Amino acid sequence: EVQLVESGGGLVQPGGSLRLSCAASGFNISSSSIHWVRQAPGKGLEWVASIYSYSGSTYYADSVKGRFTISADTSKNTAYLQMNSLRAEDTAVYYCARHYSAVAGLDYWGQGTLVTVFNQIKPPSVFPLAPSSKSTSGGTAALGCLVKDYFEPVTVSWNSGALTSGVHTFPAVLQSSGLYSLSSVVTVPSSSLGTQTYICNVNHKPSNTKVDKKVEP
Amino acid sequence: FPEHPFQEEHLKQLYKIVPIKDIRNLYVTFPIPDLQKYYKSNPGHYLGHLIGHEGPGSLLSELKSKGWVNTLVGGQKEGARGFMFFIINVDLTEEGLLHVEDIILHMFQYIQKLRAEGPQEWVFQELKDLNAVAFRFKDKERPRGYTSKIAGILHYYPLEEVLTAEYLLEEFRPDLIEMVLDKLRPENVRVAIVSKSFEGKTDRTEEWYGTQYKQEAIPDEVIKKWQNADLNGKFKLPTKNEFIPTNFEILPLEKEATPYPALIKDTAMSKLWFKQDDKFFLPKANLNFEFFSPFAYVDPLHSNMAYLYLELLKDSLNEYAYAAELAGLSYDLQNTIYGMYLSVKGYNDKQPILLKKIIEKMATFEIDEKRFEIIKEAYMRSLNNFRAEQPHQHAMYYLRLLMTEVAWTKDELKEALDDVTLPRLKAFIPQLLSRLHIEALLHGNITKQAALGIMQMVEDTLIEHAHTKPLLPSQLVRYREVQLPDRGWFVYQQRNEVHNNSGIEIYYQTDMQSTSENMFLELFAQIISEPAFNTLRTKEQLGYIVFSGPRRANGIQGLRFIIQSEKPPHYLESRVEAFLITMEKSIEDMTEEAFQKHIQALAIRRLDKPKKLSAESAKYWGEIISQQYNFDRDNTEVAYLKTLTKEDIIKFYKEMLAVDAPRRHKVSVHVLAREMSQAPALPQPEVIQNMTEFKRGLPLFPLVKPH
Amino acid sequence: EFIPTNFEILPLEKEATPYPALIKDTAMSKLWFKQDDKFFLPKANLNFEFFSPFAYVDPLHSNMAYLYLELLKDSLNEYAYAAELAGLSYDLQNTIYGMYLSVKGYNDKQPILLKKIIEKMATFEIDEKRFEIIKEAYMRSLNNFRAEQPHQHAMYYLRLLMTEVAWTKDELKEALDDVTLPRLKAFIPQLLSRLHIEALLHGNITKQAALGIMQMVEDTLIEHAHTKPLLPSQLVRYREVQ
Amino acid sequence: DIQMTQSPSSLSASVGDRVTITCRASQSVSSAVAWYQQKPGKAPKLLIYSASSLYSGVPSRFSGSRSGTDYTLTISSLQPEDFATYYCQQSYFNPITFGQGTKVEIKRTVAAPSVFIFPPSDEQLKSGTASVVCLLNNFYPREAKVQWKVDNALQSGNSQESVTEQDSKDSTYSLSSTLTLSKADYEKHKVYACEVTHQGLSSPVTKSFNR
Repeated sequence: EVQLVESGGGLVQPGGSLRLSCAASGFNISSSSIHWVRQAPGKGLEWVASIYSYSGSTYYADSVKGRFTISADTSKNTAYLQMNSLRAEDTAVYYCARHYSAVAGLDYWGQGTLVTVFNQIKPPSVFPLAPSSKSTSGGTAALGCLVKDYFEPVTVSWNSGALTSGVHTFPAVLQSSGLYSLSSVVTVPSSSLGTQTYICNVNHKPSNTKVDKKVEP
Repeated sequence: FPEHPFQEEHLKQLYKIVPIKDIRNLYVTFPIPDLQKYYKSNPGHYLGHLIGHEGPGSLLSELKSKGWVNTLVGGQKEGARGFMFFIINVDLTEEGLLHVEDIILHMFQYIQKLRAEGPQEWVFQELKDLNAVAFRFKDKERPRGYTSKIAGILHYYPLEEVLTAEYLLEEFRPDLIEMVLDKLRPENVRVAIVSKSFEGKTDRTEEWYGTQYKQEAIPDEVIKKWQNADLNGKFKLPTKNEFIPTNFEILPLEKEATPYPALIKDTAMSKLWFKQDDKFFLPKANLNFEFFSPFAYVDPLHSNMAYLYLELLKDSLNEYAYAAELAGLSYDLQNTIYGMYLSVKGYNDKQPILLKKIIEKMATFEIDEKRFEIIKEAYMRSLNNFRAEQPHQHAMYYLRLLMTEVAWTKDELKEALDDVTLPRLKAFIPQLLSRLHIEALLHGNITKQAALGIMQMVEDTLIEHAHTKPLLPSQLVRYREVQLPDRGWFVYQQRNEVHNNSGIEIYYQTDMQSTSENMFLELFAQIISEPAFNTLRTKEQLGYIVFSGPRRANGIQGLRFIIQSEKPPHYLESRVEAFLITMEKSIEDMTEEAFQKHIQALAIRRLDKPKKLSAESAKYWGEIISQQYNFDRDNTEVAYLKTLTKEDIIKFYKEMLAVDAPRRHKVSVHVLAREMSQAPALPQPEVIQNMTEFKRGLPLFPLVKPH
Repeated sequence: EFIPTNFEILPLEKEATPYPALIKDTAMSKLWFKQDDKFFLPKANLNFEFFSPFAYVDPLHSNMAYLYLELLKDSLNEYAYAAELAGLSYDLQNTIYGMYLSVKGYNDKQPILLKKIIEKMATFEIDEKRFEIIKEAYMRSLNNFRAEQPHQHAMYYLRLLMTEVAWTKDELKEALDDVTLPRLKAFIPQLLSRLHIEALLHGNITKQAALGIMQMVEDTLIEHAHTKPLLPSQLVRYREVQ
Repeated sequence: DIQMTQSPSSLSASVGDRVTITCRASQSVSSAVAWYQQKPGKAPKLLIYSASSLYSGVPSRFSGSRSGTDYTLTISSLQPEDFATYYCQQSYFNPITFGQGTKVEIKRTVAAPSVFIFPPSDEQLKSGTASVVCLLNNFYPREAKVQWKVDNALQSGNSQESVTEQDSKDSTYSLSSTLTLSKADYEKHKVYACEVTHQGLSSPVTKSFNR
């Protein structure tokens, strides 16, 4: 009865311009109306914008007012947002959200959408970690892969997900070149020293680069 | 009616209106119960005072101060016997367009202020005293309009209450104030939004006229948000007025007994004419002022800057000016092609004091940036509106366009505002205002010496701020009027985009205003009124716009004919000339009796004592702007009027007015439509592609030796 | 560097006219041109009209026009001495309508130098005491005007009465009590904001290179002060008294 | 214009604990404030609207209290699903502000990390790049301090501490530090030691190797 399908959000370079959609199905935008939300990854929240399609009232934030353009097809109960002069701090995942009939009631949410602001697209460089005899200290050890200089993040597994326990995939950090780099590790016993050599598995979704790299002493 | 007409189907509802003119408005309406029985205390006039009030800490002061509201009006609308109405109609800005609900919030903030401070009594006695004075001192009245009003309330009031109609209030009813304050709630709101940006969305079309709208009811979130969020910010109640006069003393007439204003002060800076009230005997006074400057009509650019300057300037002190105009002190600021026009009208109390504050204000003024942007854009919207108006207004534009010395068009007025910056503007203004002339008419309850002191005051202040020095008597100029080649008839056409009606205007340069020509043109004007009324509009059923008459301009008299109808224009010319031949025969058809009764009609039409001090002041001021000063032209012209024959106007007709005329000064102008019993061979005219190159070989008129 | 090598006489082309033709017309400019038919010399003479609205608005504007053109021409004069020393004479003049520019001389560097002239008077700075000396000096020329030969006085009245408007020399004398330099320095780019140029080019040149020189000039003008053309309704002249 | 002081920044407690979190408005506000929950990779949730009222469809263990500017979400009993970042928000016609974010974590024993280190690979050194990765795993709580040591000399400015969050299996934490350098410092600086100071390893430990 309530359905918020936002989509259209893709990949773009800085200085560009995009347009996003939000389809409010199961009800009317002529009723209680929708909101736009910035959420940066690992960071807090912003209320970007709100149209009241019953009254045509736009309400913007203070920072990026004017440079962005909201629109609303009432015949489809579906709003839109033209974006312009796109900047590198706006790469995040954004939501559409319905306020309901209440004084502060913002109950429903949406599918979310992908916003990406990037200079370059690049396949990773994958260097396996080398747990040597000097790392052998006690019954506990580990092995990993340095995934370097890539560009949306890599889904990583081990021998195509054969060893999942002990696996820790540290989140990537965007470097100065507009690229990500991370490492995924897995703690192995000292019985696994030289017994089984695992393979970190690269599934980077947008650049479509798949490099299966083995970890060896 | 035992019922109201808004029976909870259309309450708490919204409308979205598509207008015909490019305006932006929000309309809020409250049907309210009867206070006709409550005429004794009459809270609605006090509420109408308190809604649209402009004062310290007021709502509208803040909304103007935030630049959200250009203008507003609110208050009680009369209705039937059972119910009455309460309307609120406000203007919209760009952010006013986006923040409408918050505007309603600001309305509710003022409501919260009204519940916060409750009823007020000193305001009620103060406004009661203002209506006391104003009902107390009335001179006389127009028998039309007044009698229709008091006959409107003759049904409702006893034979002693028909005079003391609403201008006296016995009691204070705070329960009534709170009662209608409880009636003014988000339960009771009707909403109407006016925008031309409504496209594809407003389906429900009007039956008779055809405008289109949509209901699209406000959801409940905003409503419940409207009740709980009721707080106050930086709101203050407005303060007691100080503009109340105790000057009530009528001054007895002195040894300087004149029926016309004398030049009591002359400088190379100023020129001052003065007369006191002989007839009306009121403590009030009327004051008229022209501020002359050369640079006013040098270009479109700076004239636009003058217009915007004067507009935003006048708007600045307007919030202060509201109590004065509320007290009965009216005024006018107006730019001219020549300079600025000032008017001060009201009582004798504080016109020097307030006027001192006015001179210091327009002398020393600062600019806000966003205020500048709003006024610049707003008049910019007012500029390209001028492509869409009525062809008679358009025709009067071309009329006053062609019949001056220089004239700047609206096109170049539109294009030249592309470069207007605020440092450029604010730098030019004191250079502009460095050196100028003032001429003034002062009339009412004062002395000559106090008038000298007021004038002295003003110009002293002027030299004090901007070091004003007088003008050169070689740069005391006027714009001249164009000579014709004495037999020529030229015409051209302009196509109206929007309107399907065609316009036309035909003009005659008779002469200067000599004593003969005034009576020539008045008599000829009078004789053509009723047969044109009889045949052209009535019988030929051409249109509704059919006007003729004088043109007193540049010290030159003139004759013009204003007709706008949906016809072929040369066809229309043919019936104009047919009316001319009709008058031609109607010359010789005049008896002696028609002659004598007709000139007696014109005499009593012209001769009349005034009925308003403002009336005779506008006439006198109309002399002052023409520098004529012929104060007794009326009796002079009547003395001429008695010396006139039929053959005089024959001889006036044959050489000057007839079709066989060596003194023919005839010119027509065509205003086209959207897609646009004997007639002789008219000469071929020529089209006017360049009006400057038109005027390139036309001579110029002399000006008048001033009387 | 003004010593020429351009000594080459251009033979007459298809533009075989005894009178200068309007080879370029804009709403900004109007350009008439003729090559030397009779005399066949490498030299050239150039005539320029600078139209301005602000010319006869006040005594003040005339004072500022005079002072401006004078101290302006005086500035680059120390550079100009080699040009006049090379046999290249010129004239700057003002009118009641506007300014007058003449370029006379040889075929070498009239384009080049003229470019430097336009660039110089486009961007100019002011000294304070130089301003005072020129102000006082022309003030001495103003009360000199009480003492001259009566035929000059008669020609003054002749052109005084027989025009449409005329500012007298007396009020020109009185007006320098209030003439300040920021006021001038503010007026000048306002003066230069919107104006008309008309030009005559005559001598040992081609038509197309003349079009490029004119292009260069008005380009420079729009480049520095964003000059836009005038309206032909504010293209006025004065007419004479019946 | 009114900003929000979400107090405290964070805390840690287990299932069946009483957690009260106080957001404080900058001005005197009439309570239009909502309280939120958002699990990772999921849409947020309206816990409490109007700063005192419960949205329908939420258990009543949670409550909100208006106290002037001090606004406080009160959790009676924590749950295994209630470990998520929380927010509070002021909504007028003014633009809507938020809280600083409060992540809800569990209360667990003091777990000291396991400190590992990893030399860079061979072809990485053949690319002119040397990056040593010091590894931590299985520490509670998240609050630690890791300092790099190159030939027993403290290093800083080219490393980052990517710390994972509360583990789904056992609620531990894994830290990763990554020294980033040129190949010119690898054969020059032999001794690559990792100095770690966490609450459990308050005495600093120094895991080193020699290439």
